[PDB]
Amino acid sequence: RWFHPNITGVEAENLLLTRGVDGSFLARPSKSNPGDFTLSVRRNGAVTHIKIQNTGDYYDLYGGEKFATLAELVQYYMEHHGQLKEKNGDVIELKYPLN
Amino acid sequence: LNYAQLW
Repeated sequence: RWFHPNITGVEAENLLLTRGVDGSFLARPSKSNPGDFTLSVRRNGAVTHIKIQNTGDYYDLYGGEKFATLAELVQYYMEHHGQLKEKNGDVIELKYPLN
Repeated sequence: LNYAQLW
């Protein structure tokens, strides 16, 4: 249950900062793209947000590996800890689903 | 909210 249909970006930061640990993550509805999803991830005591693209033919992170479903995208990044990297090259790790 | 820029 990393998938939280009910909450906003702000509420996701609050949840991760108070009930999560570094590595905690969840997925939630995107505000800036109605109908789409976003990952909210805690690292070093702060929260980063990562938009998930759904083109209708696959899901991806606006780049990188393509997936048929959102659960398979989440699974792949929980299994491949080095593959999710910033512009400046630091890794964002999806370690612990926040249920 | 801080949105990461990837790659």
